[PDB]
Amino acid sequence: EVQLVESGGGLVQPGGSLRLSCAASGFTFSSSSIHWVRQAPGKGLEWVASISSSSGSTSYADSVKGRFTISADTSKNTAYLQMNSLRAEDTAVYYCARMSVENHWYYFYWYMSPYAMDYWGQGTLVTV
Amino acid sequence: IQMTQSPSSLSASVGDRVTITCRASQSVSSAVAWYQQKPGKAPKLLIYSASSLYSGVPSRFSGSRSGTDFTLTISSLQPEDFATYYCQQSSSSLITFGQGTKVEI
Amino acid sequence: MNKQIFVLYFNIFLIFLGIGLVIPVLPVYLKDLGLTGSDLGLLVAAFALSQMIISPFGGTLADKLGKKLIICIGLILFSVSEFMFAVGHNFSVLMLSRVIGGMSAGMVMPGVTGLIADISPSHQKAKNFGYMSAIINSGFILGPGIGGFMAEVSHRMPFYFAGALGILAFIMSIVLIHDPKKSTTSGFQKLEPQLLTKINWKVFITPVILTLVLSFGLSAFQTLYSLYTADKVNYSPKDISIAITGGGIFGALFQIYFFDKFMKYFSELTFIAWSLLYSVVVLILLVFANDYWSIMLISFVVFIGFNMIRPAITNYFSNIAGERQGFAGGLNSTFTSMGNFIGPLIAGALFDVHIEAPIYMAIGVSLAGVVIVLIEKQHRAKLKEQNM
Repeated sequence: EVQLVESGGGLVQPGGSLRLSCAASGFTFSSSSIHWVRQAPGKGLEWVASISSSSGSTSYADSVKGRFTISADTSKNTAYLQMNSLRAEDTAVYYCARMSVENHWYYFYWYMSPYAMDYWGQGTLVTV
Repeated sequence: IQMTQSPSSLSASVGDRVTITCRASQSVSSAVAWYQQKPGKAPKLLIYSASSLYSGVPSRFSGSRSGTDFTLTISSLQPEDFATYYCQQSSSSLITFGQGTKVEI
Repeated sequence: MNKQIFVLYFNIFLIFLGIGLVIPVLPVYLKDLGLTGSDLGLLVAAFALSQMIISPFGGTLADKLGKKLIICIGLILFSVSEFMFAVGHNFSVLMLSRVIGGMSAGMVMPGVTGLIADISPSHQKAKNFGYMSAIINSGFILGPGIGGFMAEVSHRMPFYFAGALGILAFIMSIVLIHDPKKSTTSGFQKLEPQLLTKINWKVFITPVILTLVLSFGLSAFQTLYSLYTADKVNYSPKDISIAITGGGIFGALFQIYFFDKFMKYFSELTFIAWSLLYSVVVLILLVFANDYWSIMLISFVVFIGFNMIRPAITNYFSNIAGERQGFAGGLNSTFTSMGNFIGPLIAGALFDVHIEAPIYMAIGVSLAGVVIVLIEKQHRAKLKEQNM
């Protein structure tokens, strides 16, 4: 079994900046993509960010596009997400999850494994 | 991509069949997954691909695909099953989650 | 564009250049070893047959046992096969070297496709397939030209050059590419049969037959042209190289300009039918050529006819399937290999019966393709008028 450890969060003045970290443990980082999601207090989930280490592609949700940033250091297998602007709506519990991204060869063609968040690290909390 | 899950809330007793519907305004192929979230715990995956079956989930949780409709079925409702379910779309780069369905006992 | 992608494309370009090296040298091997048409039909089709046979197992090995190692082994085998083709002086040795070269091709190509699928982002599943066809066609065209231009010095220079290029590619692969060492602790048990169980085969019949006809015609044309011109007009290999290279260059430069403009006026199916009609009209004229420059320019006006067909079939595959870029690419590659087999074998077997018989066979195949397109016209009309 594997598990991702998540660190960060706390009291934040609106419009400030913060760095949240998700450190991997025991699973492949190159063959996986790290995804950050949020949960508002008493509300539903919504996927926030996405990064793939091998391909290098990054993507962000349309609700929050281009404001925050994401990065992944393969040297020690960690993922960083940076908030540059905060508001009262942004308060939530953030989770870090992984989806495998690797091809498998059926005879005469490759196919991609499906998108499914296997392991979820314990979420941190951010206020204001 | 807009995604709608029904019903918003649903009350059922022990051992009763529970059916949850999830519909997308646009085609998403069969990349719809189903998650279960406990109160105050990290969401745990239930079904990865449409009509598939993850490892460790009891067989009583099943998925079905019919055009736009994605249906989650539970034959028996053990009291341990009280949680909030979600349908997730991951066909494209953007990812969307359903509203949720907190089940009453 | 990093060095990884350049090396990955070079690994495909060299391998698909290795197919066309034999053809321009046939003005010698037909008389030096006393071989007939069927001998060449087997000798050239051996590469395609071996590649088609070994592609499944090569891909399986690349998946299970890593990708860099499989690519490196394939490059080593390709270099060894080219060198053994060069050194040998018997039909059996050349046959075995062609088989080994086909094995190396069919064990490298899946590895490179998988490595590109790994490196390339998820949203570029269509553009990468376009690069696949572009590089494959460029190699298939520039094969005979380089082969003949090197055959002028000696009978064995082109294959030494191919082996040296293979060694250089292997060195670059060792020094440059890299794949991860770790693996997933627990995967999924799906084994992916779902796509094969969710396919309408009737909607895929027309593109398959179209691409098979295109591949058969294009592969058989070179084999037929070399022998026909070496007999009737007794070209030197230099002339064959000039003809093939000029025709390919003209076709490429006209395709990169006029295809989209033609598409804004014509549908893909009707344009494919018109291109087949133009090709068969030109092949009818090919029979009556009795001089130098007429049969020289015949190839120039022929290659455009198929360079206006190949991208059309590629776009047809991309559009008619949907989100399944991988399956469309797999079908296109498999049937291109099957065509590259079925072409030269027939074009060599029919050469012994008569000098012009394979021209008739190519004409008949083009007519079959165009009438198949015309038959599908009724189906598309029925689909169109039943919904609006």
